[PDB]
Amino acid sequence: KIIQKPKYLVAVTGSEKILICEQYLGHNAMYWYRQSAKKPLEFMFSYSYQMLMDNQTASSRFQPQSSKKNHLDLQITALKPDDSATYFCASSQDRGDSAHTLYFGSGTRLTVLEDLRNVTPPKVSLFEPSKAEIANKQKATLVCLARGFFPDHVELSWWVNGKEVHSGVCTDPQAYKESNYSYCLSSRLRVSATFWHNPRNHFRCQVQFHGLSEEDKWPEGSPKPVTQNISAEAWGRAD
Amino acid sequence: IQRTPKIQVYSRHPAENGKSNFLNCYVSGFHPSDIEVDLLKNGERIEKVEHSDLSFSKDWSFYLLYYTEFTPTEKDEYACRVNHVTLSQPKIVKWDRDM
Amino acid sequence: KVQQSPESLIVPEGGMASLNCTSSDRNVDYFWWYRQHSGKSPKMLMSIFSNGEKEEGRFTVHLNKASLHTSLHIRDSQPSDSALYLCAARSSGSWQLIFGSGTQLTVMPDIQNPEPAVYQLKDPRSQDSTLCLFTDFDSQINVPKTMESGTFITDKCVLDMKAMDSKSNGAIAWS
Amino acid sequence: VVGAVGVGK
Amino acid sequence: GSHSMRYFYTSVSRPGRGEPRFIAVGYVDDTQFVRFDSDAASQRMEPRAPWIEQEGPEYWDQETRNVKAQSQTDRVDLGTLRGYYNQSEDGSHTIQIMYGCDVGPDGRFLRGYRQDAYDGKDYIALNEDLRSWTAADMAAQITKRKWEAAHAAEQQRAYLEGRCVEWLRRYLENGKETLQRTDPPKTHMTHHPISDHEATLRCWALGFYPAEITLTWQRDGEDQTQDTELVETRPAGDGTFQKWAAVVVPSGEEQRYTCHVQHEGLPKPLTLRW
Repeated sequence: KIIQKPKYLVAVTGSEKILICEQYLGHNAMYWYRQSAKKPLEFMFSYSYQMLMDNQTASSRFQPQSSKKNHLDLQITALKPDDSATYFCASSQDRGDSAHTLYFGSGTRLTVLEDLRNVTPPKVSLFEPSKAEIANKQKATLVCLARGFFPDHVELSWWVNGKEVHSGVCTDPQAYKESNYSYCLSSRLRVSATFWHNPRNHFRCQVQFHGLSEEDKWPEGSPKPVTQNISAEAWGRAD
Repeated sequence: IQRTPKIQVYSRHPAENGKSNFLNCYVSGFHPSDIEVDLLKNGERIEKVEHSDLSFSKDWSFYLLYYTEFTPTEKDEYACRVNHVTLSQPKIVKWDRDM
Repeated sequence: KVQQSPESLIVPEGGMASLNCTSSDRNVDYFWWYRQHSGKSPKMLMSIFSNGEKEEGRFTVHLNKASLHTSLHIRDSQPSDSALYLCAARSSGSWQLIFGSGTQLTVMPDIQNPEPAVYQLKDPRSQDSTLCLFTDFDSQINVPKTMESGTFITDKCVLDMKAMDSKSNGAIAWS
Repeated sequence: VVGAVGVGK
Repeated sequence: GSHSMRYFYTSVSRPGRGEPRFIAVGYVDDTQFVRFDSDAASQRMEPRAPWIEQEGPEYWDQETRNVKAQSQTDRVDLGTLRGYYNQSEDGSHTIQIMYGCDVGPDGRFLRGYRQDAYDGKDYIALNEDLRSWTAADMAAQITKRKWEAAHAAEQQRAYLEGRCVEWLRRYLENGKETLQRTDPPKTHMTHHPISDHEATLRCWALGFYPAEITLTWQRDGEDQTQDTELVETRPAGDGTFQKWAAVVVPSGEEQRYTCHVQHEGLPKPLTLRW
């Protein structure tokens, strides 16, 4: 539908970033909206036929790029932590004052940090099912904890015998702050008592972390927190 | 699909020799909109001739008003010359003040 | 500009959900109702451009131009309806939808046979690490929250295996 | 003020 | 009495010569008050009446953006309609749009309208109920289906009954000195002998406003429509209008004919005799 890149983006206070948005639907109007805890959908820009129609951002640091057709990239200079939000690109077939339906892109989640030294990948722990649950309810609930990561740019998935599964899975919709510069996230997966007692089946919790890009600077005293996958796994047992 | 312009050339006020006036050429009922109109003094084209903004009537035919300041005299002849795609030759219509 | 009511609504499965939205702009003559699931994009649910009711399935949108008011009625509320519902308007002449603060709707599933239990789970790859699992409790149960520092308690998370009445409420705590 | 609705033909 | 605000759009494609030519003009009754020309150097909506210059810079910035976007809407529509009719890329084509609202003497909405043309003939038009469209041909039926799915009628009706009526009232208030006037025509009569047995009598009407007027001839009190020449009403160039009506009468019978002038500004219909 509408393509937005990247999915996650981290930046330091005062840097510049470009959010890319393009649609190949022949739509003549494109818009930018911002989603925060405060306002779930604050309007930013409205463009018709690549011309600027309205702008409700009180800051001149937000500068869209519409010279190319089907594109409405968004450049943000002098970034501030108050700019942290999910930026939604939208388009519509007809011009802005006459459109009957707006289609929204998948969004870019932007976090602006005071200092990049606090960016840390998660630690992943896999807790094995309680023997009392297997005995009483004949079901086995594995639980996956992701802790000590920052910022909140994580995607958790469950893998059984090399395949990602969705059935019997519930993951927290939002991460919770452990401290000022660390988040935590939980999820659980429930299988059979028979499926857990099979030593052939093995279960892996995978946390994909979105961190620093290959262009950000980092001191040589520690591994730079790049985008990476952290996992924890266990095998079924007849116990 | 194409319509010939109707042409009237006249003054804004009743013409009096020596008193300043406005010479008008009103073209209407024509389609398409491309049209050239000149105001002629003694056969020579007058410069700095203004014209109205293009509008159209109920039947979608266009109309325009070309005008310029002029002072009538006993000897000077005036006219307007209209060219349009429906015209093989430009149509010159002389100003008849005693009409 | 666009006001929505209420800010959050908890409805039992199969129950009625009434969402309200008003505007103060006299040049607003129509509204849009958008729905956004957590972590997804907002998608258009209903639009209405004239006075009266407009019904599509279990959803009915109402428009009252005199009182500048629109309401979204949801009958037979399903757990999948749990989302952020957003009301939008666009006064004649303006060039964009302006959205409200939204109504967070939560539809709790009907758990037929609740069997509350608390289990303890251990991480074998590292000691000094244990958590607690509160599972299979009733939908109306108030899961306690944490004010202590160093302890965390999650919100109710509903999973569904491939079985009958397989719905199961869960919560996790650790320190 | 102008106000022709601009849905593409 | 009643009053109208109307806008007239003209878009002419210029194949091989760049963007189409777009011209927009705004009228209150018979008085033009704004204009936009896509080929002008200003690239702005411009004032054409003294009373509209009172509007602040927000007004002109808004109308300029809005009318520039309309020029792009018509540019795309030209391409779409060029495909609907299987026409070539070489020919030049025209799209025309007229719309506006009327208010009664009480200042309230009376009627709205919007009409679109292609190459000088009807294309699509909003019906008088402001809720449905009339399409002139199969191509316009395609446009009609898009406009119904997009609720264009409801969006057009909300403008016609709202902002159109509202701003028309402000305009009438700002230009109250010149828009609410009725200049009666100044009438006279000319006589030109054409041959030895006939002559032309011409009945003149000058400086009247609004433009509507009726010049009729009678012979011995009986209305005569034969041998009657009647030109179209023309603008004097200062807001007033002109018109004449002529008859070819036999010589010596000039006093058997009377000219009758009817205008809104006349307390009683004028009668003229040579």
